[PDB]
Amino acid sequence: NADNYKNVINRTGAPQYMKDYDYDDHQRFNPFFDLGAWHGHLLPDGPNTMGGFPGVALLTEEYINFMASNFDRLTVWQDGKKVDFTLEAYSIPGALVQKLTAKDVQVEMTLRFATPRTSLLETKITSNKPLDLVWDGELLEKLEAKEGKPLSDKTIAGEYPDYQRKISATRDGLKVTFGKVRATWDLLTSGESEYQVHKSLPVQTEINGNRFTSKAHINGSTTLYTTYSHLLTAQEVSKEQMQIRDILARPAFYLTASQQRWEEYLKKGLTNPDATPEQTRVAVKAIETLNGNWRSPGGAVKFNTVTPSVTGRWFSGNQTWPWNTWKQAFAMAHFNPDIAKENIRAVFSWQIQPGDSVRPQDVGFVPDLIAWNLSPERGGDGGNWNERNTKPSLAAWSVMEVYNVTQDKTWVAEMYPKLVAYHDWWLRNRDHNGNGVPEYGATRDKAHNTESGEMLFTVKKGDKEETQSGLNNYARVVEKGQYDSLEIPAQVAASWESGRDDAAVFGFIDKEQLDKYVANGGKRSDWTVKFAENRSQDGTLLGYSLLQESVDQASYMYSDNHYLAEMATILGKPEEAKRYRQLAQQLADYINTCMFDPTTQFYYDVRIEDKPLANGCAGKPIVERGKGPEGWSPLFNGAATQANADAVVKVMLDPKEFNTFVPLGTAALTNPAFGADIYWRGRVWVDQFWFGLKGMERYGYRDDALKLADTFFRHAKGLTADGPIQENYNPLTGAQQGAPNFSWSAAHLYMLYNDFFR
Ligand SMILES: OC[C@H]1O[C@@H](O[C@H]2[C@H](O)[C@@H](O)[C@@H](O)O[C@@H]2CO)[C@H](O)[C@@H](O)[C@H]1O
Ligand SMILES: [Ca+2]
Ligand SMILES: [Mg+2]
Ligand SMILES: [Mg+2]
Repeated sequence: NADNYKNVINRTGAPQYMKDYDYDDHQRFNPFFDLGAWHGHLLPDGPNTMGGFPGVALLTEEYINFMASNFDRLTVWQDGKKVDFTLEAYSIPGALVQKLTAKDVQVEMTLRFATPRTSLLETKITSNKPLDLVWDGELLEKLEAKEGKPLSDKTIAGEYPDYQRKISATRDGLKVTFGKVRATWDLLTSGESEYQVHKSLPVQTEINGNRFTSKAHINGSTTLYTTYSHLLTAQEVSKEQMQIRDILARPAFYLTASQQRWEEYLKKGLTNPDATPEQTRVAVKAIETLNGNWRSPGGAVKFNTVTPSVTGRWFSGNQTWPWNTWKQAFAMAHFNPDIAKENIRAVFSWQIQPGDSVRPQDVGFVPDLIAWNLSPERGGDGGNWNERNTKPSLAAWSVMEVYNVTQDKTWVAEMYPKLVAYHDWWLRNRDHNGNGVPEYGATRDKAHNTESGEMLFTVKKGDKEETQSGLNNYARVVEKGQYDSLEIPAQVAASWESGRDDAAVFGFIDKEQLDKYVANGGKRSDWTVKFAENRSQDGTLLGYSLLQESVDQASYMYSDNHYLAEMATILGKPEEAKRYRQLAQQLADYINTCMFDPTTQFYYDVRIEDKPLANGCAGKPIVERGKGPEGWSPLFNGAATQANADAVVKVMLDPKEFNTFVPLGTAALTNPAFGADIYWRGRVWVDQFWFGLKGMERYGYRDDALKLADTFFRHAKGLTADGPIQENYNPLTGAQQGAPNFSWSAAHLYMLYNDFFR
């Protein structure tokens, strides 16, 4: 029953700016989106907005932008007297509801989504008398504010002179048309996009600049239906008309469709009724959040996908990342498997294929960021599309969870080959020393190297920034140490490839931190990163590797290999199954032999040193750069021996290391590069926390995992309030940072509800 969970997130708001941002540039209100639609709605905040759902949020290809404060807001007149209504408004999973109550007239408005482009409003009017209905709307004028305060006096029309918004009428409603705007970071339209309003009765619409007023007379009680459609191309506009007509012909079919779909999400999803009411509401919040970030096919992305946040400054539209998808799809397999499947298809739909025009050397590669608009390199004008790096190998894990739920063999058959191609890419383009253990690295890209193939880097000394190129040059510079710091685009890309941007283990340490490290008796050379080019015997530059093998990716590949073997077995490929099991076993051996340090009782990346060690390992574990969440990856993924897991868990539970106010953060308190304000050098993310708890359970420490989950529930700020889900937490204070409505936080909070709030 969706009605048991009213207002889990605050969805009220009356936007006054196209960009009505919070402190960190995210839209500061939380509109309701469903069915992968490309528009969203808010609840009225009071008398000024009652009668409508203010703040039509448009997803303009890659960004969320508000269109209007009031739009299609109802006012009711009875014999020339304006009805003064009492307002009650709330959200439930799958709907917005607004009730307007007066003596002689009552209105109940229920807003649900009907198609991937269309929301449906039921306006149920009860009256003992005929009434005159007036709907009004006005497009926004002002561009941008922060925390409700204008950032400039720019106007929408001033900033985007080609936008040239215009309202037009039809017999059953109205529409807004939009000119072509290609503002790479702000506002992207085709020139054919429209926002259409159609109703189940004729209305008389007048237009005055960027305002409208529509009228209708009714003889008494009636239920009216209204469709709202954001359509992004001429082809979408044409296709949606038949759906709109069907919706207005049989609105009950669509309302029931949405009611039933949401009853199923909650029935399948809420499988821990012994959780506390507050814990259950957190799960419901997570479900609402995940489904709201789902987007239907659009532009270059021909599948339903899920983005990190529909309200996010840089996460909105249909911008899609691989390891976000793997995590989200894993969680959503347990309540919305149809879309989990789609999301996985969306990512792999842009896997690099043989003969690729841009990077034929990268067959099997999965781009880091795909979106509506292709990059200039692929013939589009998209500024977000990114092929500098991929993300870690969690794909097979998510594919197999969708199979576990659906038991659909056709699914395994379609994904298996894409998973294999991805695996093969790692081993061709990210294994410099040919030992079957991957490195993180960087593709051949304008960001990383010259046209002729020389790696870029910048030397900084005082106020000087000296851009340079060439690996030979880089090696000479670092041996010599004549600089204050270095900026290396390939290093940044390697950290992005791990998903842990600017993490300590990849050589990221601030000047003060490094100075303290050296003062304490460490060497500056302990933090220098080395690189190698990966080149085929025929001269083709494949990319760059960090001369470092990372324990998380080794562990993820280990489990990925075992899932591949499970898929091969299901598909009657016994030899391929054997090969993946054997590859998995070798990775476990390497992880335990090379990446485990018995002295500090933890796992670490290893260097690829000039010569291998006596035990065959590429180099020693990088104990100097401190402990991080990669250290429990061998537990999560099942690579660790029991003895090694025993050791790791002791460190996890040590308040000196990871057992902080909010525990299991992204660097131990003992890590020389730790900061409680640094995203991937101390802050706690829900994915890495849950990976830790699952790792603990896998090796016999479930009871300890339950205690850490309880500590998280008590100390993570905002968890039981009605605010949107964010990205991470301060490990010392529990304070939140990051984009609101963040998908993988929602994913892993949901799985924490499922697995560890018990
Ligand atoms: O561009 C690919 C990288 O994007 C990063 O995500 C955000 C980033 O957090 C934000 O600060 C801003 O720069 O936009 C980016 C998306 O374009 C990822 O964290 C990084 O790993 C890469 O995927
Ligand atoms: Ca290697
Ligand atoms: Mg019970
Ligand atoms: Mg670009």
